[PDB]
Amino acid sequence: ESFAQLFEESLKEIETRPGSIVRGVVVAIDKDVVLVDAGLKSESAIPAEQFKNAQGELEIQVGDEVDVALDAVEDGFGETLLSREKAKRHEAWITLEKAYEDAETVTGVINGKVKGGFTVELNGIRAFLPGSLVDVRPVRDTLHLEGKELEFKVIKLDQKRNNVVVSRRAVIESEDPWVAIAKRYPEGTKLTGRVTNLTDYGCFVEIEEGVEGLVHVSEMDWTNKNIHPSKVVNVGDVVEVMVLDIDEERRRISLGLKQ
Amino acid sequence: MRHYEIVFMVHPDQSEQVPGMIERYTAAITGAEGKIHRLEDWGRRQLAYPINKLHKAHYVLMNVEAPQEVIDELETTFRFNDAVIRSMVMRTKHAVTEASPMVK
Amino acid sequence: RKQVSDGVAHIHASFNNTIVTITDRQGNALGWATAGGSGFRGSRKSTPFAAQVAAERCADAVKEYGIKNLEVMVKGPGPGRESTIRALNAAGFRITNITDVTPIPHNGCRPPKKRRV
Amino acid sequence: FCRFTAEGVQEIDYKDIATLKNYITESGKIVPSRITGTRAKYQRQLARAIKRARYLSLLPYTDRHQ
Amino acid sequence: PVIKVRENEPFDVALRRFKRSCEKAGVLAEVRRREFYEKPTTERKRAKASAVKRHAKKLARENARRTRLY
Amino acid sequence: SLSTEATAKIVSEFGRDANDTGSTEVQVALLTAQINHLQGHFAEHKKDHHSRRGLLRMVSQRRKLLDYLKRKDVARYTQLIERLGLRR
RNA sequence: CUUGAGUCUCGUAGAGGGGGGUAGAAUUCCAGGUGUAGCGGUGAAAUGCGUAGAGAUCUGGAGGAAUACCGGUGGCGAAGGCGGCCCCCUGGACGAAGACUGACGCUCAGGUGCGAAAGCGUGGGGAGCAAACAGGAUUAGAUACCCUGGUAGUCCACGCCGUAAACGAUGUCGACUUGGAGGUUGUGCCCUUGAGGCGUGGCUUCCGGAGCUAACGCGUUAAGUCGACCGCCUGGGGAGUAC
Repeated sequence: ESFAQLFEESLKEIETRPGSIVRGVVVAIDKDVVLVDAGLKSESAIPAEQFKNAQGELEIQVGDEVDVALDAVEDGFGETLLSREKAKRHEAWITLEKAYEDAETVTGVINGKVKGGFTVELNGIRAFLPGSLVDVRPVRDTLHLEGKELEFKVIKLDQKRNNVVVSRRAVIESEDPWVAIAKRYPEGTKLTGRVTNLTDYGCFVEIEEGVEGLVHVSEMDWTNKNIHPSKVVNVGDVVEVMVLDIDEERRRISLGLKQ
Repeated sequence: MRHYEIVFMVHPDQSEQVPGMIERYTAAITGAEGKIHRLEDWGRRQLAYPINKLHKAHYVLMNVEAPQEVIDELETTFRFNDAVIRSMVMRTKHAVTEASPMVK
Repeated sequence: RKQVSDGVAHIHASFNNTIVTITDRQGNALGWATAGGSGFRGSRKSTPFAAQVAAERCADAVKEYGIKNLEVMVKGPGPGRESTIRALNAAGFRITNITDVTPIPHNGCRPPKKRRV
Repeated sequence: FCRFTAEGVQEIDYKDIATLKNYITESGKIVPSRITGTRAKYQRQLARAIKRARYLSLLPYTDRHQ
Repeated sequence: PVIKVRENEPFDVALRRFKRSCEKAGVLAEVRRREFYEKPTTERKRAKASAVKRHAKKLARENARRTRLY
Repeated sequence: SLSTEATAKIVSEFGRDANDTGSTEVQVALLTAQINHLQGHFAEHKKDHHSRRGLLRMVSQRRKLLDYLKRKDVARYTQLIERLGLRR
């Protein structure tokens, strides 16, 4: 009756758009496709690679619940964007938690700087930070035992584009993209960027707060022309890339991957 | 009457003459009960390209609510005056009293 | 002749023939060479190789001036564009600036009519 | 992803040279609305501003000219 | 496309950079375009035709894609 | 176009209520004034054809209005044409 | 009487029109410097320009014409058409609310006006381009295509001409009939918590349903379902010609 109308606004009230409410129960597993049902119009074709943790093998059997993401509806048939990004929000929440007590503590282990800041990895994910953040002083973890255990003390974060440089060792110590496009500029600043869509000439890795990068086909590997970028890297994956070129005018930052 | 916005560029050797010129311009405006809402000596400035062989010039901004006859007169004066290299009298909807972004 | 350390190389690259002209920084030409002059005619002189050899010839010609530094100004569309500069480099000048100086009108004169072939 | 919609500007200013400089080429040319992602209404205004600037020698018409 | 060779920069790299700059400019293309007079009508026709082609590529092909090849 | 103040003045004079504005007579007056204004312009600018089209249209409209007035109420029309000095 | 039609208020976007200024790039020519044998052109050549110093290159000057980028199945205009920037004069469109007028409307034979390009007249101008013309090729020939030159003309003023595949090959005005993806330009609300969310108007591009259609296709911008008015067709040629 209005039973159904009320039930509709009820079901509106008991779901939201992003990957927030851990609701999809894994109702069939087959390599290489997981699939859930979070109270959406259809079931997700999940990769297996959004769900294996830190050494390669699966972690969740039938009935298990992770939220995914949304705001994109129907490409022909199907429903979602991946739950792994979901996870990013959780990471953001832990990073935010720092603010409360002015100190987020986990483990951060940063061996080296792709682009001037040691890389820190938290749980499954690994992030890149600006060069200062790795060390509190001028200590430098190059003399430290390799891939050492500390935590991360945050030095610097870019707040829009996601780059976070964190503080290893020293426990005792405690319009918008395009005007100032000189931060990752200078010749070869390495970046960690998720690829988006590979347009048979390109790969379109673009992460640093509303920009566009290409890594088109010529570098990508150490073979030139026979490569076909879909075979050689991925879809949706955070990779090794650096700038090699910026035009701040005809917004074409032309990144590379052969480095 | 009509809110104009004027920017004229003086030859850099006549930079010491500029204030007098400005005063004169103001006076004329005042004469016909015309208001002058902002007035900004930008000073000596490097040109993006060398107009009439010279590389710097002295820019003056000036916003005026005046009758069009006086504007015309001003334009005429500018054209004949050899100190002022370029001018650009340019209509505007409102008074726009707040300062320019290059002054700030 | 007065020796000069730094100068310009003007590379006039047409569809039919490349012309390389080495000059001082002020404008006064020191030497020049062409693909047509280098012993290439018609099909041959409208090629990168021809351009390169012209460039080489030009370089040879301005040996007595003792030019070390060189800025290149590349004009027009042609094969003799990249090749010529490479040749120049090989010949052994420190290439300082590489400028493009193609005359692009801002819609000015009417071009000649389109060929019917 | 237009800047002027977000800022919410009433009119683009030719005097605001820095802003203009983001939308102009290394060669001096005005950058397309595909690349910048500027809104159409604003784009025209921006272009006009640039033109004005060029007249006032605030921006250059081109890189080569002198 | 004005360029200056950086300190301890290779020649080849510089050349490449220059080429890239040129490409960006679209100077060669421009030159090609202005070689001969294009009648206004012709210009119009090309533009519209090109647009049409683009549209065809975008939508029809997308529709095709939905269905598998084998 | 006709300046706001002028328009207002016109309305006040011819319009009975002064808030009315849409009275036939008032409308006619407005048209007439505009036409008069444009005469000066068109003496100067004889090749301004596009602009003249608008003027022509306005004239036509005025004529129509006059015609309408005539059938409805003759005396009023007569008065109007005395005021404005319209030959017909 | 107020639903059609119009008037008033405030805004909005616009290559809409007319007039007058100005800017920068590029071509051409002139004067001079540097410099030395080629340049130019093509499928390949030659005519042509060059040692009387060309081409290249730099400096200065003259003058005309057009406005790169922006720039878009973008915008404006009744159509023709309209594109750097600035000012003056000026026409239309749309939206927001109200207020007013009170059928004042629609269509239109004759009539009147506007009407690309070429063309004509008189007077200016003349850089580039280029009918005609000349030479060089090509060819069996080449009164063409290609090359080198090149005059009317293109440009401005004021007149005339009154036609174009002047095309959406689709008269104008009004009403009604499933949808989707855009673009552009308003405007109301909403925590603009952000580039957004939900509407509501105008103009516009593409796809497609019913229906229609000889089919192709059209499809809320109809070529569907209807009404009002006008224009026009009656086998091909002869002929849009003769008188």
